[PDB]
Amino acid sequence: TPSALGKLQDVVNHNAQALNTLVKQLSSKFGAISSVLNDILSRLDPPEAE
Amino acid sequence: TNVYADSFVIRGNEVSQIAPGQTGNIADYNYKLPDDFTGCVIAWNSNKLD
Repeated sequence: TPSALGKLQDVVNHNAQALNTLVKQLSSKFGAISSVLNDILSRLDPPEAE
Repeated sequence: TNVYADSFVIRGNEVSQIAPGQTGNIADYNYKLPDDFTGCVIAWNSNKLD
């Protein structure tokens, strides 16, 4: 039965999932025009890019 | 504390270059404003004088 160690398996799974969902937050556009900082600096002026 | 007044005359359409973070012939070669500029810009038409 491989489901005997589900308690220990869920520990490493929750930590791996928490790290994976944290990386995907970088692709989010929190009200900005893009998710890449290099694109915002190249497209808009420093007064507007801030 | 220390207030300084600068005076210069441009061809009119280049007023957009006198601003923090701008580029151009006037901004990059003649008069550049820092990104942390704290002051006021005053520009008016002088076709009758100059």
